[PDB]
This record gives sequence, C-alpha cells and structure tokens, in this order.
Amino acid sequence: GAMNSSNYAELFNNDIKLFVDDTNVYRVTVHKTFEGNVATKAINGCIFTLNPKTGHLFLKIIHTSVWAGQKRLSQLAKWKTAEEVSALVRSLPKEEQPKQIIVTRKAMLDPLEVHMLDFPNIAIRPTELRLPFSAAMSIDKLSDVVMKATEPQMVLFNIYDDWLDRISSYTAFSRLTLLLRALKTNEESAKMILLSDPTITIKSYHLWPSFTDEQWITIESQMRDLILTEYGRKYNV
Amino acid sequence: MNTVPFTSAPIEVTIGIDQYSFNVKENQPFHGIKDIPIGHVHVIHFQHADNSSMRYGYWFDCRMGNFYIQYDPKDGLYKMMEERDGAKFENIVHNFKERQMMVSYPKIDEDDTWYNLTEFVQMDKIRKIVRKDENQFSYVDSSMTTVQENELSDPAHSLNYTVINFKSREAIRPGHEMEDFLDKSYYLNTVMLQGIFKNSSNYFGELQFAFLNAMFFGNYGSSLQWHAMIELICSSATVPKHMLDKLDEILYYQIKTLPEQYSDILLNERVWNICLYSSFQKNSLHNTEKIMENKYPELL
Ligand SMILES: CCCC(=O)NCc1cccs1
Repeated sequence: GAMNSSNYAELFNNDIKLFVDDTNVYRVTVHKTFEGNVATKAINGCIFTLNPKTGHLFLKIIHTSVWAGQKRLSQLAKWKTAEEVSALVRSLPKEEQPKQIIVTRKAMLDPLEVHMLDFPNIAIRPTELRLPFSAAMSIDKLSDVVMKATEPQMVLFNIYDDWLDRISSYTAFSRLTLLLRALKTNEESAKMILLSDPTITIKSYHLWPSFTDEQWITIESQMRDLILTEYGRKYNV
Repeated sequence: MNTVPFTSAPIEVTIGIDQYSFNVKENQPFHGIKDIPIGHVHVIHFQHADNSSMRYGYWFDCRMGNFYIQYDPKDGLYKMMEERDGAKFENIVHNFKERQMMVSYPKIDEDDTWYNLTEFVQMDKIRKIVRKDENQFSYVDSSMTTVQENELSDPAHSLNYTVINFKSREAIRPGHEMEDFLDKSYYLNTVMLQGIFKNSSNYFGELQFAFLNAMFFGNYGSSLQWHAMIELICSSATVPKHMLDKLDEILYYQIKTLPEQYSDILLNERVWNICLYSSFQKNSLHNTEKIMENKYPELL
C-alpha cells in the first residue's frame, strides 16, 4: 500500500527500492509574445530516481527535443517518465532490479504500472509523504549537468557523498530530506548556510561540502531553524 | 406462443418472467406461464418469501425444447427440467390451460422492451458463459462469481464472461503504452471485436446478458462486466458509427428498465460520468445521456 510515517523504516531494509520523482521532468518559462499573448519555452529537465538505502541517484536528463511537436506535454511527461524508469529497470541485472518503486506523485501510478506490465512482481506504490525532491535542481552540480545537456543523457551520482561510511541510511536520508526541504523553503538562506565558511569545500566527486560530524550537527541545526523561521515569516508566528 | 408449466408451488415465492413478476402463495394452485413469445430468450426467476437471499433463475429458449418447473424439497429450490416426451408434455399443458391454472405472459402489443433488452442475446452464447452442457437452459444466481473475479472459487459454478482488463498485456501493445491506455481502440477493435467476439453482435449480446444478470439477480460480477464493456467502447476514439448508434439504443432501454430504487448499487458513478461527459464518445450517446439526466441526475 501507501508509504507514510508509520512504515518509514521499510525504506532502509534490504529489499531494493527506488523513489521516482517527476516534478522536474517538464520545466518551462512562461513569457509574453510579440502580440502580447503568453507562451511557454521548455528547458531541460530530469527524472530523479533514487535508491534511499544506498544513495544511488539515476538522473535521467530530459532534453527539450523530446517535446518537439508533441501535444499535452504535462500528460506526456508522466508517460515519458514511466518509459525511462522501465528502460532503466530493464537495463539493470536481475539481482539489481527493484522489488518496489515508490512514486512521489499519485499521477505516476497508472503510467508506471502500464510500462511495467512485464514486471508483475515489482510493486508500484504511492506515498503520503511530502518529500522535497523537487529541490534537486537547487543542488548546483545537478542543475549544471541538466542545463548543459545537448542530448538525452543518464548521469549517475551518489546523493549521500561518503556519508554512509559514518552514518546509517536512515540518518543519511533524514539529512538529505532536511537539506532539500531547506533548499525548497528558502534556497538563498539554505545555500548561504552551506557555503558561508570558505574553508569547507566540496570535493570534486561530491555534491555537498565535506563537513565534520560536529559541523553537520551545526549545519543540520541551522537548516531546522530556517524551516521554522520561514514557517513563521510565511504564517506570521 | 409457448408454455412453461409448473408441477406445483409448494413454497411461497415471487416468480419473475423476463421483466414481469408475480407472487405465488404457499401451496397456491399454480401451474405455470403460458403465451411466452417465441423468438427471444427468456428468463424465469425466483425469490423465496422466507429467504430473500438468493435470487436465482433459468435462461431458456422455448424453440430448443419443452421445459417445465418442479420444486425440489431436498435442494430447496424450483428447478427447470426438460420433458423429452412430446406427447406427455402437450397433454400436461393442454390440461392446465383447460383448468385456467396458468398466468399469461402479459405483453402489451406496443411494447418492444424485451426485444430491445435481448436483441443480441443468443442461447448458444449464454451456454458458453454458463457451462452445464447436459441442459439446454442455464442457471444463474446472485452469488455466482465470474472467471475474472476468481482470478483476483468453484469453476463449475462460474460465469465465464470475457475477461477485460485495461492494465494488462492483452490491452497494451509493447511500445504503444500511452497510446493504447488513453485510446483503447486497438483493444476494442482488434483484440476484442476482430479477435475474440468476431463481430459487434456477439459483443453486444454479452453486454446485454451481463446487464440482465446484474438487474435480475443482483449479480455483482455481472454488473462489473456490463460497465467494463461500456467503458471499453466509450474509451475508444475509433468506433464504427453503427456500433455507437446501437450502443445508445441498448443502454437507453437498460436505463429505462432499471428499477429506480436499485440505481444506487447497479450504476457505477465513475464509468457513467466518464462515458457521458469525459470520454471520446461523450457526444455519441444522445438518447442514453438524456434519459440518465432526467432519471438519475444525482449520480452525475
Ligand atoms: C557514478 C559515481 C560513482 C558511484 O557512486 N557509482 C555508484 C552508483 C551507481 C548508480 C548511481 S551511483
């Protein structure tokens, strides 16, 4: 059934599973035409497919050429997402294929179910969580590779950097969701927190800065503060 | 005009014949139904006064044999049987008619309702959905499950309707996933009409039989089948013009005949709102849309 607060530890057990987020697949800028009408211009997007136990992110870049000459793009984007996820599963060795795929938006259920008919034993699940994966394009290195793409491309990243050498998956996912929630609520403040100290750098092969354990506690505390603050500035509390 | 005699009526029962029905009291002198129109299938159906649980009955065609009803006190139901002795049967009937102990199939001459509800229903196809090859007539009741229901448990007592499943490999061509799921025309026209049913007449026949079992017996799996066969047509962008016109007539008479007080359970809100207002054929069912809007506007 649905994934929620009550069954949260299931994410970090030993059954392979993937989250799929389609928020950033179809991305547009809305603008005026010379005649004063409104039009959209698509920009590159991405499917965010994440193993929450290992940190393995399969970032499928969606190049704007896939939309050329197509209608009802927001609907097509869901089916394209499901096509690419199905192609990814088929490309993995049997022992790496997921047993479950959790979609972050319910509208992905039927498109993914239909594309995965060949895999009756893979459960397609929704979630009741409000996961912040839309903010993935606030991670500079992910945004950079999506925008620079000139053709369809799959790019592999570990979204936990090396954290699993020191912390559990549960803790790593909690850190990730806290960072992304912060970036989603106030990107500028969030990014200020992460880079304020010029002495802490981002390794070439990483996405996030190389904080010590003690520095992560400070960071994590600043991100919580930010999320309550913005919740005050937003609600006036 | 043919006759279905009753040996007797030992238990109080409401008897239906097609869309008509009448009450028979315990041990009331009752010996059957006469003047049944030839040329149509018919259904004779039963609800005991003491256990409204289990509506049950028999589909039959008087052209295929001489049939009568006899109560079985061991199995506790009215059973249909075939009389093979033609002279014995004619004799039995003629005597019961002479004693005026039979009700008359009460068809008004202007009335085409039963024709319109059974236009494409054939006994030979009924007998493939309801398998019991040693009888020429077919038993159905409220509790029988369909083959598809059993997949999701006694096979000999099942309704073998054609399985329709919109998220299935049969319904979805590899590489046409989105196309085939949003426009079911290939599943309707190639898989179902050309492949399985062979023509639209057999498709409508099963659709009409599913409705009638839903209405007369409250058979839930039959209701599911009726709505699935409607939804498969309405969700196809490409349907022959003659099928759409005929579907509108079929559903019109089904909606017209449905008891008003049974609509809440026998009509699936999602299917009907989708078919009449969202689907490709939202504008092709004028008669059906008008009767639905005047008779069941709450559903919509
Ligand atoms: C691609 C950078 C090196 C690495 O972490 N590979 C493991 C992964 C497999 C799939 C996504 S990450």
